[PDB]
Amino acid sequence: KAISLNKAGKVRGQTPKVEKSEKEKALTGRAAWRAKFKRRQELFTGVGKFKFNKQG
RNA sequence: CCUUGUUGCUGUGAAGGCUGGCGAAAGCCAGCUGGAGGCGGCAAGCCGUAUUGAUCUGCAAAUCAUUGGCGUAAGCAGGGUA
RNA sequence: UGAACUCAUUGUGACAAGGGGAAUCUGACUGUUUAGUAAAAACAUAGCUUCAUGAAGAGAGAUGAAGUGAGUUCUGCCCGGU
RNA sequence: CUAUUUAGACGUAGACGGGUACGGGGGAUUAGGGUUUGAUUCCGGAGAGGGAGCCUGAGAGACGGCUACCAGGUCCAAGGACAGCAGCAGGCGCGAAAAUUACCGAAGCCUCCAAGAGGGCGGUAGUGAAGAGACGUGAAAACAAGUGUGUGUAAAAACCACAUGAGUAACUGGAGGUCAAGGCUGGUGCCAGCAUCCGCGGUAAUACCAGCUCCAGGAGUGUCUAUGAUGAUUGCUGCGAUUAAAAGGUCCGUAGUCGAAGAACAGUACUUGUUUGUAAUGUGGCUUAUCGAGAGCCGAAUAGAACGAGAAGAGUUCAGAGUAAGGAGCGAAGGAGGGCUAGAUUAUUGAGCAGCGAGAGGUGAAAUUUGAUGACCUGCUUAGGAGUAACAGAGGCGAAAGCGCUAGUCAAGAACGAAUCCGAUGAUCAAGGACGUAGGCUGGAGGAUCGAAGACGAUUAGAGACCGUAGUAGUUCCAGCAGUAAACGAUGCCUACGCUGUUGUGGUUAUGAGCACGGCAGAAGAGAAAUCUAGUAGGGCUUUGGGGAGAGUACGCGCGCAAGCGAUAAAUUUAAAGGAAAUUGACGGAAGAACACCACAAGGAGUGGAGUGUGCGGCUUAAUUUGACUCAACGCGGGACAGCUUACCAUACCCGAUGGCCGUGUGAGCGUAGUACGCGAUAGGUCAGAGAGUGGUGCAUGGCCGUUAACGACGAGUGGGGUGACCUUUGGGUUAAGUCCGCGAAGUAGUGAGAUCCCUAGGAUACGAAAGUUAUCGACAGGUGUUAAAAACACAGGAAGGAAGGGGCAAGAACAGGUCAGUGAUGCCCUUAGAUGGUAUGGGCUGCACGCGCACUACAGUGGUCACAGCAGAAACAAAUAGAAGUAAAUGUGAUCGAGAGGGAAUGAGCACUGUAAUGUGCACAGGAACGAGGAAUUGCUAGUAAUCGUUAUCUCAUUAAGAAGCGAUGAAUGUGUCCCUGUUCUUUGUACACACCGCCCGUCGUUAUCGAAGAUGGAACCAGGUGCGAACAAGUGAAAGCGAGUGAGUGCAGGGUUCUAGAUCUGAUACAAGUCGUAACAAGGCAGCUGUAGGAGAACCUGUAGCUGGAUCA
Repeated sequence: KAISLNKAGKVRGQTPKVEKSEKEKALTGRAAWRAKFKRRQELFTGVGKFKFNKQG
């Protein structure tokens, strides 16, 4: 029974190209760690609930 | 059908037997002894495959040479008888 | 059965004396046949199967008639015609 | 190595052959016990393209020495010459795979005749994210990498010191679960892709493709491939074998592994001391480079060996010792244990003869078939070959397979009783040996019954099968071969420790009990449960399993006359497996209780047959619009259609939210006796996008209905049992109803029923003066009779008597039940000015060869006709001279008619009514069809019921009832039961179904792919041997010429041993979305299934014979 290869690549053609927006140089090493440690202060409490990423 | 004549040399090695080993048994393995067979190679013989040889006014109204098949046997043969 | 020495082509010295292997068709084997153009795959053979008979100087492990062809393995279906 | 003598040497504790390998010190992982690796700094071995010979030397069978062959090369003037990077750089190939044709009088060492010469050995840098350390990528005031001097070195660079500039510096994999972190926004619509595994995507994708935010590790992070761990899935420590994979059919037996008490003895294992035995690595430490890997120094150490010591266990010996260890023997007794000899009561067939005179046989029902040549049945005679009924059992015997009549005879064994004898003789078992139901095979004997194969008769779409008739090999015996079973208690053999009650068999007994071999019922433990040959446990020895498939198959080998059997692989494929047991449903062609005139039995009236009225299918037509199909479609869709209804056909006529773009008072359109007159923007073409439809899909839905069912079921706490899915427990009586009464590891409250309305029947003491109306009352099985309780009848009184009668309301769960043509209830698809939207005039829905469902008049006399009366539920009625809607009718009295004067179908010329229109209805006169009580079947109904008779101021309705829904008149007949039919509920029952029987599933045939066997004829390579021939070198002998043992490379010719590969054709397996033919298995799966063996067959499979329950029976 018939088979064909006519459709290879389709979705990569049809998805509209969007440009990457600019951003700062991010931290690295201990610098990144001081930044994370201040954000997560709630979580280091044994009560209440932190949430890393929410879209509401 | 009755009465007779005619088996020399060699190979292979069945049945039966004796020793030695192995095995709990049954019975297995060696070496020797024995000498069966419409069994092998030949002789005397009996036959007739090839050369499509010789001969074809023949040696001969069926022979000759070399080459072949069987040869311890449903083998070959004289006389008497049907 | 060994060993040594010896020879100018080497030694079953003349005579006598197997060529061998791989496959296929066919008949089991030894045996027989067209005297005088055919020796064969043809005939025979052991074994297998069928048939008829209580008659005998013979008495069913008998006496005659046919077909197939040792051994192994198989031998299906049809009694309308003759 | 050679001469003569002796036959040895080595093997199941694995010889010999083949395959594979540099060996250790050490490395990786690791709680422990282990599993894997070692070309690779140290030690020892071998080699220098492949083989072989050799001179020199203290030392080489040397290759940066020589000589010859074989395979390859280089230069030439063609005559000859040279050469070997598994040294250091470097090049080409091969591969998925690995650096500079660099500097060196310095460090560590080696070489010479040396106050010096040589060394790619060694050192120094360059190159590369194989590995391992320490740190940058900012701080809150103030941060690498640069540069210059000095150092450093053999010379350098880097490193470090001081001094100058300054302000540079993160990516890889992810975000549904395992597994840390987004239902974010846009594309795509089972596509494209993602995903180790599970799984995502069919237009609402937290999983694809991207954007944006988060997470993890970080100068690093992902992937592929080997291995160690995960893993008690290789089990010494430490798994399993009743049913999941797994105990050999039973014995004997060698090698092997394992083996009393008592008294003594000896030191080789065993354990331990002292001394040896380890550079690096590793282990326990300390000291110096800024720190940390690194470097330097210290201490102890494995296996292996030398010499002493201790004697528990192991070992050796002894007999004034004699196992709930074995063998020999004695006494009395028991048993379908085995071989042989001689007898037996019946039965089934066959023949003979006699009696009798028509059928016998076989089945669910029948046909083949046999009988007047006398069957069948009943007598008497006989001839054979099998078998041992009932007694006969959770009884006995045997190693298992197996063994059942009675006597006699011949060997051996088990158990029991007891002061017999010998003394370790024993347990288990590769190899080897003996037995083994049935079916089968080789030869003989025989042949009653039964019966594979083969042949018929039936049944079926087809039966080749199941059933019946018949019939052969076999089924029996003797002498052998064979070697398998669901050969199963699916539970190896010895030996232990272990609770109670009961019942057997054989001996013995202080009569209390024991010993051997059993059955049964609990308990406690155990186990995933079911259950227990399964409890406790490092006792000994053998067999044996490691996810499904392919496969107990291929090749080789051993046995067999054959049939075959024993033993046993790879390639390939796949996420689970009809894997195990237990829980809830659905299903069955099961079993057991119940119940009911919408079930039946015993009783009433009909339907099915005629004509007509009406609905359904079929056909016709321009159109005859359409839903619904077992109960639970068919006078049903409130479906009595002239128009309307109306969805269909013919002709004709009529009709548009908004927004953008394009035009307009010089007129964008409209009215008309329509073209010249009247009115004017209002309402104008095209793209988007809205808002009709009796158009489609009820398998996209809501609501409402119908049906299960008008049935007894049905949720909550707390409590008991089970690991849990789950059950609340023994099913005995009653009602319409788990409605109730008993009893319980259960007990307490609720829904449903019931109770709770409304109508109909009786009732003033209330109200009225009109004469009726309404009523909180009245009935409870209360009374009597029936001797547990719960109910019950039968009487009696009573207006009403066992749910007073009749309605009405009415659990949970269900169904792919009906309706989109009821709905401004509704998703999605379709049409939409030449409409699938409205309207009008007509035509159809009403056509007519024909099959069906439900009604109406009938078939007369228990009638027809004439007159006259007279009565309902209650109360409604211009007039009418033949006649043209209305206040009962059956019925009561008198006449009449007399067995087609019953009956009114098709049809004629008329006379009126309703209506917009007759085609519809009424009236008068004719006319006068079938039908003379209905085949197979089939439907309700228990009392003011059924049937009869009219009537509707009820519904449809201008006019049309032969339809429903009421209402009254006249008024019966039969049981008082049952589970047989027909159904419906509950409890036990089986399962490979859960998507739930419309389920699931087997095998041929045909088409594709992929991997493997065989096969006439064949190819490589690569090893060792056997024969030829023989280059180089050569001891010896010779003045010399020569001659030449021996060591041998290469190469002839035959063979073998290994590994690959070709091959016409045949034959397996696996995957085939769904192709063709059947339906073999799973329910009693429609003939219960399965194992062995033998025939047969399109194919699953079918048939004989023995076996098993994993069966549909613990009886």
